[PDB]
This record gives sequence, structure tokens and C-alpha cells, in this order.
Amino acid sequence: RPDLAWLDEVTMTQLERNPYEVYERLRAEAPLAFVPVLGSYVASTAEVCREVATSPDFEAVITPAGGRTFGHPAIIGVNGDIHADLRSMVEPALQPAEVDRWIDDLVRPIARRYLERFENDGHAELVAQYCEPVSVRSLGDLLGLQEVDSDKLREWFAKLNRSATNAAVDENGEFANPEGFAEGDQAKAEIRAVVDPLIDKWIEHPDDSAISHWLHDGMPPGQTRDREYIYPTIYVYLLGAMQEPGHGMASTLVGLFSRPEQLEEVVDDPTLIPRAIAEGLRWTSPIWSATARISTKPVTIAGVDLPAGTPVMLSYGSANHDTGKYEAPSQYDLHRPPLPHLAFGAGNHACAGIYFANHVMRIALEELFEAIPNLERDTREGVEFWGWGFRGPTSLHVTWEV
Ligand code: HEM
Ligand SMILES: COc1cccc(OC)c1O
Repeated sequence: RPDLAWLDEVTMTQLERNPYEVYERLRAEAPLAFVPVLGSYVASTAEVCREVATSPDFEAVITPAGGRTFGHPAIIGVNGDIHADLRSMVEPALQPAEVDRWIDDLVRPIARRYLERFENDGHAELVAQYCEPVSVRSLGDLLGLQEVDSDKLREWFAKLNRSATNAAVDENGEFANPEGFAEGDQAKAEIRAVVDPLIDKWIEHPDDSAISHWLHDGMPPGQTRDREYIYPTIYVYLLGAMQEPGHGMASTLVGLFSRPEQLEEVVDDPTLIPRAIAEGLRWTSPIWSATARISTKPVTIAGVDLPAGTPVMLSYGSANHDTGKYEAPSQYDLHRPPLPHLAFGAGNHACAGIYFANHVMRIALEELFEAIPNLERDTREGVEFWGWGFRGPTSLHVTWEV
């Protein structure tokens, strides 16, 4: 497309370090645009992302690097009967009435345990010391991975992240960094070595762990889902479900720190924490551009006539800065009027764990502010955000008196 020739010079590193300038141009010039280094059409505005994610003429497809990382059948990448089965598999523990039965007793003691290690230090790096540990320890226990240390869960989601977002392609559409999948493969090998004996045990001795229920739920007597059938969705969990609540917590904190007067409001009135988190997710969406759909027939989107079989990456993080919806979206604003956002996606492949994730982030922030009410950010340190597929702050140094 001739007038978008500047897109030929957009690099993967540029999109990873800060995609917002390129995507501001995309939202104005071409809400649906083919980005050469990603090898795909990308949807950048709220209208186009929502349309593609809910269209009867699109279905789920995994991004190329995500498919290389997860294989088949990843819940995010399949449709029809297989997707219906995988959704029925994961949904029980995520049902709101079910989450409300045990979420407090799950997350609150975990939050306190990680806080107790540093709440009197006067300094902390909250991404590694708090946000990621609470996120992974909560989900890990729910899944049945109690004996997998939070360091290991965090390492796995970091390697899966880099593998599943290893999207750069060369002139011929081939992956430009083929060695970047190796640490994904390696993480998967480690995961198998840990999880295979757990599955062996759960097949014979089911328990209340989520993965045990994934094996057994809805199955004829004496049968379990084959482990090869559920492992790709285990990997989906061990990337985004492990990573995103921690990133959403951390981005919300960075946003609040940028508005000191709003941090103070929320600490004074913790009933504002859900609103603070909702704005945090819009402001820096944890899942920024990690999923996609594929057209199933010829379809016209944003004036582009797409053939059948055309993938479209859903850059929800860009859609959540759509100035057709938001005023000054690059600024964190607790007092933004509550509007729909796309940080959980849309359509039949929208996030299945919204209610759980919101509670994990809420409880974690409640306990943090109770333990450290005079929390401040360490302004001697910069906060850098990283990621195009998944985005969040790489560190969050804080300080407090005493
Ligand atoms: C703040 C934290 C989270 C955010 C921002 C988030 C966001 C998202 C997004 C954007 C998608 C893709 C939706 C689309 O393509 O339209 C997704 C899919 C999904 N998420 Fe969440 N997620 C979070 C946490 C979680 C957690 C903790 C779990 C599990 C306990 C979870 C389970 C899933 C599943 C199973 C899918 C795939 C749904 C499908 O393809 O049918 N998510 N999430
Ligand atoms: C590409 O990987 C993912 C995309 C969307 C959601 C995920 O975990 C919930 C996830 O792991």
C-alpha cells in the first residue's frame, strides 16, 4: 500500500520498546494495516478490533510465533467443537460464584506472605518481589502446581513470552530470529518433566486442583482427556494467565504513581481499587497484541477487501488508546468516566478468567496499601515498559519511610 511505505522501516525493537507512536499513526492512517516486520494485518482502533473479534466471518487463529510456541490445540487458536470442549474444560473454576467461594482465602495469605519478606525494608522492586509472585503463586496453587516455586513459574512465563512474541519476519515472511524459539522449547521440556508425574497421579487420584479437573471433568467413567490434548492450554496458562495479573497490578501502580493525588485517594479509600485497575488495564494493556483472528470468507474491514484466510492481529493495547473514545488516553486518569475497554478482548474468544484476574489484582493491591500506606515511587529509578505482544513495566522501584 503505497502511502504506508513508511511501515517498511518499522522495526521489531521499536515496537517492543514503545509501540505507541507507530500505532498512533496507524489509528489515524490505516486502522487495518499490513505491518511488514510482523508479516500480518494489524487492527489498531477500537472499532476495528471489536469488529474483527466479534465478526461471524472471522474465527480464532494463533499468531505464527504463538503457534510455534504452543502447538495444537491451544485454546486461543482453535474453534468449533474443540474450542467448545476446551472452554467447558477451563470454565468451572473461573465461574464467578465459584471464585467468590475461595478467592479471599487463596490470594490474601499469599499476598501477606510475600509482603512479610520486605514490608519493613523501606525499599522494594515490586515487579519481582510482589506483583509477579502473587500472580503466579495464586494461579499455581489453583492449578495444582503448589510445589513449583514462584521463581520457576516466573521464569517459565518470561521464556514463553519471548518465544510466543518472537514475531519478526524477513522479506520472504520467514521468521527473522529462528533461534528465539529455543528457550520456549526448553521451558516446555522443563514443564513436561514437572507436570507429567502430576498428571500421572491425578489420572489415578483426582483432587480439587484445576488441572485434575481438566483431565476428568465431563469425561465418561474411567477416562481422562489425553495429556497431549490439554498441554497447549496448560502452556497458554503458564504464559498469560501467570503473567498478566502481575503486569496489570504493576501498570496500575505506575499509573497511580504518575498521579500522586490519585494514589492518595485510592490508599485512603480502597473501594476505588477496582476502578484504578480498570483504568490501569486500559492505560497499559497487559495483553497488548498477542491474539489474532482469521477471516473465513472474503470480507471488507476498514475499507480493505480481505480474502478468505487472512489473519488479523488484534492490538488491543492500541485500541485502548483510541482517541475516538478517550480524551488524552496516554495519561493515567482514575477519574476517567468508566467506558468499555478491550483489555480482556471480545467475542467468543474473549478472556475466560476476567473475574478471577480482577480479584487477584484487587486483593494484591488492597494488602499492599494496607501494609505500606506511605508507599512512594523511587524517582531515582526510571520505569521502563517493554513488550509489543505482552506489555508491562520491567521493574517498579519504590521507597517508604521507616
Ligand atoms: C489482568 C489479567 C488478564 C488480562 C488483561 C487478560 C486478557 C486476555 C486477552 C486480551 C485475551 C484474548 C482475548 C481475545 O483474543 O479477544 C485473553 C484470553 C484468555 N484468557 Fe485472559 N487475561 C488476564 C488474566 C487471565 C487469567 C488469570 C486467566 C486464567 C485463570 C485467563 C484465561 C484466559 C483464557 C483461557 C483465554 C483464552 C480464551 C479463548 O481463546 O477462548 N486470563 N485474556
Ligand atoms: C499468546 O499467549 C496468550 C494469549 C492470550 C492469553 C494467554 O493466556 C491467558 C496467552 O498465554
